Order: sequence, then C-alpha cells, then structure tokens
Amino acid sequence: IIEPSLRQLAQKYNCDKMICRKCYARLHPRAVNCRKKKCGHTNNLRPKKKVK
Amino acid sequence: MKTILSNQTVDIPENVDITLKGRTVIVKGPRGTLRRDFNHINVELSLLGKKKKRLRVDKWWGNRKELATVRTICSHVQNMIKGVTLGFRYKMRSVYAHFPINVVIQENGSLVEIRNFLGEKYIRRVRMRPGVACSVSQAQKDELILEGNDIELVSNSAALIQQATTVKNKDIRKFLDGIYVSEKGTVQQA
Amino acid sequence: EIKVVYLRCTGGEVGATSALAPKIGPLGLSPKKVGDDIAKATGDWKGLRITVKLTIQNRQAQIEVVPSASALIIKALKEPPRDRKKQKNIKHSGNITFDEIVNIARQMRHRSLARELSGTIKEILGTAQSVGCNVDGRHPHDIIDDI
Amino acid sequence: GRRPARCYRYCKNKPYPKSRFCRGVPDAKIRIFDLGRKKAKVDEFPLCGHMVSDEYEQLSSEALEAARICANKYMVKSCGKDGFHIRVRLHPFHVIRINKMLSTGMRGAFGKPQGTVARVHIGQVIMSIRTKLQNKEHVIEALRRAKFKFPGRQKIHISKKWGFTKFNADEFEDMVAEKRLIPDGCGVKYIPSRGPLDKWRALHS
Amino acid sequence: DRATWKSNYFLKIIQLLDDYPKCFIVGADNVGSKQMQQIRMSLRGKAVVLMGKNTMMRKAIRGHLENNPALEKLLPHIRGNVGFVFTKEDLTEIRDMLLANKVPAAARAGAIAPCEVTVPAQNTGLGPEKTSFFQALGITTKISRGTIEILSDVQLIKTGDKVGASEATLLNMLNISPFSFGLVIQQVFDNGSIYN
RNA sequence: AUAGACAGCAGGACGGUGGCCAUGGAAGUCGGAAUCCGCUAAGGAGUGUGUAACAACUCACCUGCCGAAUCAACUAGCCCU
Ligand SMILES: [Mg+2]
Ligand SMILES: [Mg+2]
Ligand SMILES: [Mg+2]
Ligand SMILES: [Mg+2]
Ligand SMILES: [Mg+2]
Ligand SMILES: [Mg+2]
Ligand SMILES: [Zn+2]
Repeated sequence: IIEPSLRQLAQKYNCDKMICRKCYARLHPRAVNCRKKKCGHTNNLRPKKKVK
Repeated sequence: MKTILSNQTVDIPENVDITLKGRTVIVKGPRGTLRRDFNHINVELSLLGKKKKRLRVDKWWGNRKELATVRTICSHVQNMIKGVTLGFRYKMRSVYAHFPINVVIQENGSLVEIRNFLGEKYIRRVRMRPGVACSVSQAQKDELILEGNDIELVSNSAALIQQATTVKNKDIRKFLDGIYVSEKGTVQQA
Repeated sequence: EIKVVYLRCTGGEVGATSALAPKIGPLGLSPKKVGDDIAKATGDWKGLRITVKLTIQNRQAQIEVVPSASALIIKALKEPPRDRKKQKNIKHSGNITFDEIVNIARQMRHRSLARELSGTIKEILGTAQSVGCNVDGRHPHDIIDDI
Repeated sequence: GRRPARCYRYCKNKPYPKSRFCRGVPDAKIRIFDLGRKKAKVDEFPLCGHMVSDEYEQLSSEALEAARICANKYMVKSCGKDGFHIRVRLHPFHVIRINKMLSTGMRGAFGKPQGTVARVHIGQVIMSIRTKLQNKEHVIEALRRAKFKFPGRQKIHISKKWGFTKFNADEFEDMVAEKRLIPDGCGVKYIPSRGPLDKWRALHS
Repeated sequence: DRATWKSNYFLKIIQLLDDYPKCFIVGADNVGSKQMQQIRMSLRGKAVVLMGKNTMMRKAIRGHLENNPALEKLLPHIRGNVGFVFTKEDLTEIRDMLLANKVPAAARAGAIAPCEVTVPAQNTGLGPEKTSFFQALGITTKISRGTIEILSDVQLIKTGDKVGASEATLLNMLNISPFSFGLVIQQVFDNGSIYN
C-alpha cells in the first residue's frame, strides 16, 4: 500500500480537480470557470469523481 | 479607461547587484548571475537610491490587460533575487504501488534515467534544463532534489520529469504512480 | 471499575430498538431488561422520551431520571390519549397557568442550570410558543406586560 | 404529433377564436390558470412578481402549461405549498390551423384546428405570483425558470402594486384604514365616495 | 441592527469602566464560548466578563480620556484577544482564585511548553506501535509482558520551545494534559497602576 | 468599510433542544409545517459533507494579524462558445 502522505500527494495531481460539464477539461480544485474556449468559459463545473 | 500611472517597487538586498540594459534585467548575487529580457512589455524600469537600491516598474496609460504585467515583472525580478541569493530547490517524490521507480542520475545532474515505471522495459531519459542539477536525496529515499537559480528552469525540469511518468489507458484515480513535486523551497534558508 | 452512560429512552412507550442495544448487551444486562426497568421508572410521562443517566460499578448499578424542560403536560392539559399507532397531525396545544412554570423553574434553580429566574422565565415562555402552548393568550403580549 | 412551435410563433393571422364558425377545436393544454393559495386574503400576499413579454408573438397552450408547472413546482420547494398564489394571465383563445399533408396539393388548403395559442403584446403580463415580501428572491428565481418554456424574450418585473390589486402598495394600507379599499376575498372592493348614503352608514357603523 | 448593536456595545463599555475602576486584563484565546461562559456562571455576582474588537476598545479609551487621563498609556499596549474582567472589592483574593480558574481540555497543539513534564512508567494497555520512531529520536521503550516500559529517564520534551506534533499526539492518546486551556493574566489596571 | 471592510493567514461556531408532527431509523441536516429565547464577540431551531441513528468535519455569524477600498445581482456594446 502507498504511504498516506504519498497517497495524498499523488491524488493532488490526479484526483483533486474540477471537471467541466461541457468539454470535460481537468481544472484546478478552486476553478469557477472552465479555461477552454470551446465551452465559452462555462461555469458548469463538477468535482472529479472519487473512487471511494 | 486608461490609468495614468501604476507602479510597484521591489527592494534589493545589499548583497545583490542589479543593472538595467533597457528592459533587460541583470541580477548578480552570491549564487551567480541571472539575466531576463522584458522587451515584450512596454514599461519603464528605474533604479532608485544609492545606499540601498530599489527597482521601480512604471506603466503609463495602460488598459486593464497592460496593467496586469506590472506585478508580473516585479514577481519575476523577486524570483531572480531569490535565485541568486538562496537558489531554488524543488523536491520530487516517487510514488509507486508495486514496481519501485529506479532513478539514476547521469552527466552530473543533467540527465535523469527513470526505470521500472509501471513495470515497463522503457527507460525514460529526461534532460534537465541548463543550469539545473538533479540529484537523489540521501536523507530520505524515493526523493529527488532539483537545484537551480531560475525558478522557471528548475520548475520546468521538474515538470518534464513529472509528465515523463504518466499512466496511460488506466484509471489514474487508482494507479497513482509517478514522480511528483512535493516541496518547493530554497537551497539556502534565510 | 466505574462507568457512566447517558442515554435517552422513550419512557412510557416501548420501542422495538434503540441506540443502546449494541452498548448494553455486551456488559451483561440485556437491552430488553434495561428498556423495561427504565420504562417502569418513568410511569406517568407516557409519551415524551425521557433521558436517563446511570452509573455501573463492579457488581451493581444505580439509575436516575431527568425530565425535560417542561414535561408537565398531561396533568395540566385534559386530553384523552390517542392509540399506540399515534395519529396523523396531532397538533397538540391548550392552556397553561403560572404556578407550575415557576415550580419547575424553582426545581431548575435547585439543579442550577444556565442562569436564574429573571432570564430563564422567558426561556420556558419561548419554548411554550415553540410547541404551541399559551399562558392565557399569546406570549409576546405577556412578555410586554411583565417587563 | 405537434409541429414545432417555430411554425406558429408570429401573430400572422387575424384572431380565430373558437366560435360557432370554428367547430371541432381540441381543448387547450392549460386548464388550471390559478393555483397555490387563491383564497389567501388580499393582505396576506402583498408582494407581486410579473413575467412580462417583450415581443408580439403567440404562446401555445402547451407552453403556458409547462411554465405554470415549472413555476408552481419551484415555488412549493422555496416558499411552501401555500406560501403564494400563481395566476396565468394569458388564456389561449387563438386557434391555429394545420393543413394535413398525408400522401392533393394546395387546392382547398384551408386547414383544420390544431391547437390554441395566446397572442401576447409587448408588455402584456404572462403570469403573476403574489407572496410575502421575504420571498421576493424565490419569485424572481421561480419566474426565471418558467422563462425557458417560452419563445422570445421575457422580463421579470416586481410590481409596486399590492398583491393582485390595481392599487399601489405604498398607499394600500392607508386606503384600507380610510375605508376606500374593503378586502373582498382575493382582491379588494373600491368604495367610491358616491352612491346612497346608507352604504356609507353601514361601512362606518 | 448592527449599528444599534455597535452603539449599545459602545455605551455599555463606557458605563462599565465608569462603574468599576478595578480590572484584570487577560488573554482569552483558544478557549471558546463555553470557557468564558463557565467563568461567567462561577463569577455571576462578583465580576463581569466582557470583550470585543480592539477597535472599540481603543475608541472607548479615546472617548473617555477626558474623564480619566490615566488611560492614555493603554492605547498601544492593548493587543490580541482581550479578556477584560472587572472587579470592585478585593485585589489579592481575586488574583489568586482567578489564577486558579483553569479548565481541563484536550492536548494543546502549538502552545509552547516552558516546563518539562515527566511521564510515570506504568502500563496503559495499548496495541502494537512502530518502534522506529523511538529508535530515531532516542527513547528506549521495551515491550515486556504485553505492555510498554521505559528503561532510562529521558526528557521527553524541550523546555520553553515550540511543542512538536509527535509529542502532542502522544500526549493526546494518554489523555493526561499538564497544560490546559483557560484564562491567563497579562496586565492589571487599578487607578492607573501596574502590578504582576 | 479607518468604530478596520474585502483577500489571505488562525480560534470560537454555544444551553434550552434530540423545538413540534411524522418516521423503524430521523439527535440542525429523508418529509411537512413552526424558524423562539437567558449567554456574550458570535453561534442558526442550520449552508453543506457525514452516520441506521449518533458522533465527526464544516458553513453562516464573530474575534486575532492586516491597513484601503471592496462585495452581490442585473443590464447592453464589441468579441468569443
Ligand atoms: Mg481499461
Ligand atoms: Mg504520474
Ligand atoms: Mg393568414
Ligand atoms: Mg424565453
Ligand atoms: Mg458582457
Ligand atoms: Mg460569431
Ligand atoms: Zn470547458
């Protein structure tokens, strides 16, 4: 098993993110708008699904 | 609107020498010399004071966008002051579930070879940016020490390593395997 | 060995299960036994769920019963009880007096909770409007009259 | 099924109401025009919010039904099943026609009734919600959702009138005290200072 | 109304300092509502517990410097979470008993330890733990007859330093906290006087 | 909002009470209505996570550091989707 601090560190780059509900782009956890021009910088954002 | 004037001033340590060649900033300190060129931003740079130096960035008649580069330049200069005084130390940690990631440093920190990432027989040869030295930590295992004077070069070198160890065609929520930046600090502590 | 537990029971009414069964079964006393002996300890409350605090020692145990803020409802208000299936939207309320609100406040002053009478009178009055009870009319008018 | 609403968006024909000359009109989709607490007294729901049309178009009966359901549903969630009263101020009286083309041409093309629409004017109120003042934000939000069931542009306007009456809210209380506005169920009755003096006598008795 | 609350707060503090010229100033931080509440029920009819923003504290002194010119020396001194408690009758008796007013709580995290606290060697009945921490820091812990015993008397903590996370967590499990959250005296005002 | 805001860095977020009905479970957080009071700087009959119910975290609210503006909604021009 992965040590918890390393468990959390890897999740910071893979899991703890926000997802656009129009272009699915990976966004930082504090995102309020998507950064991709294809969606018109929408505010329709959802958290990235967790395995738990 | 167009704002008449917007300026931000950055202090300079007594052990640091900054010279200006137009918009080119040359910062000299104990750890070395850093040069940056700011010809893409129409601003006015001035040096103030003689007993204690001080750099001022001036912008006249800028729009909202042109206004944003004033702090950008100041932050870049402060990073350069940080680099020549204390340097930059980006610590990377290797995370693996089953297959340990074997990192060997070659050409005096210039080439990083990554082996057994996910069990692959592919060896990753990652070339550090010039002026950036990579080493394997001796205090703690599975840790890499990236040291350099330019935050942009040191951080880009870390980014190259991090994106080298990328899991493909697998659920990345599991399979949390790779080398990740764990700490951002300085070679010397103030 | 000294142990103190603080759990709430329905009191007069007996429920199928509670939050105490996984905690009381292991010690030696069955949940049904401790449910029933507390239920008979209540006796007259019937409806409201009464909180009980008890201490368990090496061999024996002692129990004590604490009431609610204002549980003297059945004797003060003359209403026939409904079935054990309860009822849809009972909406219970009626009229209340003054001698019993001070009496429980006097007994509260014996238990020394929160503060003294001058502020705790409105405490009971505010709760009475929350449940729906009235002291010979709406409480806000009564509050203005006394101050 | 129904043609898309884009085929009957514009008030292109003269009004064609269901009458003795227009038989066999299917019943409109919307039947309940008032919902919520219609009985609430004039003084219980002073705040009024209106959805106002900003185009001269036709709103189908199905469109009116969907917005009514959408606004009702949200208001129950935000204020309660009896914390408001919604009145749809448009009744679909204009019958639209369809010339059924089933595999002759444009010969004898005058169509048969298909449905009903409500010809709306720029500034005509589409639907109104009256509730307590503390629920203004919900009434804007509820009316905001119902806007997506209609074609064209609509504007939400909080009326300065009192409830569903035609009298200003800032002076409604004064007129009631002076007996020029007798609460009559949902609305009020205006007491003109005229007519037999017996009526004045009863009011002041 | 916030303005009325503020004005009411302003007027009550002015009359309270007028009523009582004797006060103790304390630091009520990392304690919470219950701690100031618990003091209140104990000192219900003897002293009053009051505080607020440092801003209205300095504004009250500015608005009352004309009546009492001895308050000018407190303007920059007042800092942090103030815990104004006002007395009238006694000086040394209230000083001791208020100093005695402490409330046991959980293990502190970040509160410096100016003294060393020794842990008696006795069985506690815990499960297995990693001995790598003890070996690295240099504390000899032996697993005998199921429990854990310490051989040599080694100072577990440093005096007058920032408390470490490991020590706080270790103290939290054993549930014996020598240091507990409560009211700390820092300054006293009595007719323009300073005392320890 | 200079009686100190906004941002950021930290503490409190209480008692009645597990408010009423209902529900097997419903203890602020399945549902419907009430949405009140000593106690202060504040703490709700709760903005969310969470539990079978708890617990626990957390939010509003408020305080420490800080020292000038800031926050929310809407509207319509060009541009973008
Ligand atoms: Mg697959
Ligand atoms: Mg990776
Ligand atoms: Mg025509
Ligand atoms: Mg529309
Ligand atoms: Mg725009
Ligand atoms: Mg275009
Ligand atoms: Zn997007």
